[PDB]
Amino acid sequence: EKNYVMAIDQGTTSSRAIIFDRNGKKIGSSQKEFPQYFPKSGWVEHNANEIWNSVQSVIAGAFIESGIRPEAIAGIGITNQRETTVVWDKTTGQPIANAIVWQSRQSSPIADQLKVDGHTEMIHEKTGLVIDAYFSATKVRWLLDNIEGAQEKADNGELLFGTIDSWLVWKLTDGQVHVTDYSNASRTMLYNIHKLEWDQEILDLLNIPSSMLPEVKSNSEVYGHTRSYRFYGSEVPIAGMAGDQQAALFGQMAFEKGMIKNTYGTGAFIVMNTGEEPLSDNDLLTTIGYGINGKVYYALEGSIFVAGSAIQWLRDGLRMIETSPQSEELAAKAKGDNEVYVVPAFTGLGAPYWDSEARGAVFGLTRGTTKEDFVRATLQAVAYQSKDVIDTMKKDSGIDIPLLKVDGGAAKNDLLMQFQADILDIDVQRAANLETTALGAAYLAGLAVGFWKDLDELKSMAEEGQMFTPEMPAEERDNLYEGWKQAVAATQTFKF
Amino acid sequence: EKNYVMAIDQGTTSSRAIIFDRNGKKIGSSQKEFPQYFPKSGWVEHNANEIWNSVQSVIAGAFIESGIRPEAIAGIGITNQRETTVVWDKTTGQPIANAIVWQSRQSSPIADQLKVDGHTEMIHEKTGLVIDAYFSATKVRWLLDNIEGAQEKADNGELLFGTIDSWLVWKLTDGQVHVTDYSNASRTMLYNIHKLEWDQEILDLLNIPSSMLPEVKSNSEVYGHTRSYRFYGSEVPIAGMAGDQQAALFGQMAFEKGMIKNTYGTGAFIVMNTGEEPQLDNDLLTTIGYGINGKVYYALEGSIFVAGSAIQWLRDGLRMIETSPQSEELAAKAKGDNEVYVVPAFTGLGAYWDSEARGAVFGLTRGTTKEDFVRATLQAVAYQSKDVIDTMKKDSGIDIPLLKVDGGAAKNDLLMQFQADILDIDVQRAANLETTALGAAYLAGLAVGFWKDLDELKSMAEEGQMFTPEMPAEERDNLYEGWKQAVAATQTFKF
Repeated sequence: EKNYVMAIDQGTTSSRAIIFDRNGKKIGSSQKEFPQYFPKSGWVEHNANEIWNSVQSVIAGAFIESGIRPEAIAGIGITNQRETTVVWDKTTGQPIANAIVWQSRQSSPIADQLKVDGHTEMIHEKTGLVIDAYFSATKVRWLLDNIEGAQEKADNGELLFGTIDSWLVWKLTDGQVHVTDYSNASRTMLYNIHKLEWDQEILDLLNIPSSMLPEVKSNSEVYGHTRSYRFYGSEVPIAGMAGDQQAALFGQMAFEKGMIKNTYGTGAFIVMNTGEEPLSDNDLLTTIGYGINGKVYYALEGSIFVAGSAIQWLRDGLRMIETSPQSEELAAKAKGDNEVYVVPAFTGLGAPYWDSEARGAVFGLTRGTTKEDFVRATLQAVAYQSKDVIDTMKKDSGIDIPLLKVDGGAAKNDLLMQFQADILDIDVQRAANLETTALGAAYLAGLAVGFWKDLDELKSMAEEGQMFTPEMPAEERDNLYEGWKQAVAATQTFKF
Repeated sequence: EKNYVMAIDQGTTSSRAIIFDRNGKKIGSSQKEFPQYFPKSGWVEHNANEIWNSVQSVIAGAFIESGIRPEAIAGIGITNQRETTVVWDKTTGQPIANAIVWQSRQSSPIADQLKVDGHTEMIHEKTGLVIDAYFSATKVRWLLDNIEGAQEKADNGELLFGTIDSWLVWKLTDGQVHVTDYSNASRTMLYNIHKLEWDQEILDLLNIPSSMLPEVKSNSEVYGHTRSYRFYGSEVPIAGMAGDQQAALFGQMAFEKGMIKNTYGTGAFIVMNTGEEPQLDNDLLTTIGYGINGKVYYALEGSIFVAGSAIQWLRDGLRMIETSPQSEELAAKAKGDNEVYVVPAFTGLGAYWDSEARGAVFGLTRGTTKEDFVRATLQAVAYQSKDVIDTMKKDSGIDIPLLKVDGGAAKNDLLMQFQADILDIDVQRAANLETTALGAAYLAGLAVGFWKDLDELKSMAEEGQMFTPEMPAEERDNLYEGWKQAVAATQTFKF
């Protein structure tokens, strides 16, 4: 019986596969990390074949734990780290080089040039984005510039481009399907989010042949079926696709204008559904939330590049914590006056600053500052910048933001979420299942294959977790935020 | 199309799946540990479902890593930790409780009673075994005694018994096939190794319903085929099966009477092929090596319960070592007089057959270091192996000038050298330590015709490092006399 759906969440540092039952309950899950490469400072790459390997692994892992047959999977939902770029040769099936991660700044020179040539307005008008190496466009250009013979192959139609979602579907169908959904495509800076198609003007500006591009479809429909061997003897429908942050938005039931969520992970991303209309997106990003039921819902996004990866830095860089989970224990033991500020903008400041020159900085240190204080400050950075983002959204959209739905692994930290609610002075509702990104992808796929009937049925399945209500006084929260603003301003001041 | 054979080695500590080509070359593999449970002193249990999942994980891992697909597998060879007992509901397929591992002493009181009721001789004559909690028999009894309502369900034909090989074939065929090979069955202490039939007397003595038993087959024949959904999309023949120790014997090409090997793993097992007519009774085990070509080949075995698992204990129990391999480093650095002895009888003593004994340490002084402690722990397997070899020579009268070895723990050159030194005989390491899986693969390959006959297997034989004695006689004797005294002192502490 086809009573289950599988969601594959291809993350920045690990891949996950989760099998849900018709009640939206996790029956089985698997997670597997894959290699991270940093050839040069500011550069971040993944081997797309290794990513695929980690996905094969978690798919098997999920099946094993769940105990259900592959034939019982009604559909597959695919969600992934966005922007990350893979360019592969369709005559060999092999990537022409490592994929370039959304975190990478290796293509910044190309982005800078685009700005110098005055294309900022053009890009925004068409893509809703700011020119930055964060998006796919310049990563594709970088690959075509630096991989010998690649431009010629691209010009002759032998090369294909794909964000991770497209790469996975390509692998699952052995190239018989080269597709991407509106949400993932909108993150490429090559897609016109208004006319809903790859933007030829942008393509020509970056000399990117349209033959490299996948078809762009909605976020909920049968894109194709897996090759039998790819899914253990079953040709399962691949029916849901969405960028991870948009998947989380969907999973949070943020279906109406104003509904907003934040996912705390490697990075943190605040996304608000703005309805079928893209008004003001100053200092933020206008992007596509998802397309379903013949309609397209836009969103406003504030991107915080370094959040959880700041903890990885404490573990691998400073070797201050041994294990990432420890940060939770350490931060909770902090006795300092919470006057230490860490602005872990290792790769530049994200929204609403979008200052690519800023680097990581720390402030308020004293002889009495402990490891616990330091760890706490590092963890709180995401909470502060999230406020920067949310306040910017209030100003841009004019709509009040009384409630913030949150998810993501780092949202497990009660101390952090309470702090988030305290400084924002608004309610912070945590999802019962932190892997809401996967849930959203599952919902998308389920909807497409008739596993679930409509959005309303998804709402009925809604299961909320702990609600965090403001507990901090205005004087205190304001003083705390004032210090953060001072720290960020000082960070931007240092431009050596 | 079918140019590969896969061997699944469901061990005591981890599961492994290896894919071999026609030249017996390893093309893909995967290993996965699974939870070990020690509820009480001497008790050792596994969750049969967790074992199954670990097997599925390694099967997938081997395919994912090698890129080879299920449809290319000509046959599957199954090998496993022996004696370990699973009892499950034939309808739900759910175990009635945790599987009882071979090491477990939880059914010792039951074994003791059998000996009290004077059944030792009969058991030796029919099964070739000594009455001990080591074997499946008392574990099934323990389960039917302690699991509420189990006996009634068994009597009603609703429960099935199976050693791990049987459990895995059951899962792989989704309940269509309930079978076991001669070697695994011989380890249950419920099987007559001479008449080649379940022994009704022993069954009735332990009130075990015959309806629980799998049918017994040779070690090389198609037992059935995997269900597509149980083998990642393909129906593949399950055609090779043997207890892990017998598979290793087979993998070592130890097909002739006298050929002997020792596999160093969670435990250590010295197995000597004794041919078709060796009834031998003695305190060593008379067991079935393997049945093939219409013939049954027997073996003589000395079983050491704790070998590698003693190192595992240093890592997980005392947290004295970071990693298992780190044991060779520390041991090599020991400076003590080597007068410290560790008798790893954590689950009683094997071939002694003393289930009252527990782990002990002797010769400790203020200067005893971690290094000394680790060295003593490692040497224990070498010493216990000598206890067994000596017993075999004295009981069989056969000469043992060469001991073939395999198993993960055999990779330690210093340990193997010590082994050869203490025994004062040559120790030949297999080219591939996972000779157990190779043996299972060979049996499966022979069954389906992947390989035409036993002699073709020999053409793939590849030996590893040969270790020759170097240690004097005075040193060897002194070291060993100390061990014998340590074991004797250990046996005076009765749990």
